[PDB]
Amino acid sequence: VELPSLEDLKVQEVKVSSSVLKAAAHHYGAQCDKPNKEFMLCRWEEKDPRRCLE
Amino acid sequence: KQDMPPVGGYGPIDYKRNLPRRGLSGYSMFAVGIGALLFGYWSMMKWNRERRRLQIEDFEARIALMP
Repeated sequence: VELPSLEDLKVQEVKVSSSVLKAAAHHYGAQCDKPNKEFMLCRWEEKDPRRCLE
Repeated sequence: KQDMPPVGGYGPIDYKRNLPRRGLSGYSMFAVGIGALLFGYWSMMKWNRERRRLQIEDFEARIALMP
């Protein structure tokens, strides 16, 4: 197998806790809806999460 | 001439036998029982049904995250 580099990692990581992530959490998902629902098709409809990194 | 029995002052006490106090019987009971029990299940379906609504909200916060 072949893997992507150490680059295309180390992105700006959301460093929050569990409750403050679950704090808003409800207003969150129901109003972005372009990158995330399409990301599910990038994971369900085609597998191998090594292709799907954008 | 100093002997016992009095000229008067007596009872007597009874030989009888009685304490039949009723008692709320005979279709009065089996009516307070069912009337209490149906108040219980009526106090259900307002809590167990309502907790199932908050249950779905608890799963809701899970699903709006995890992409």
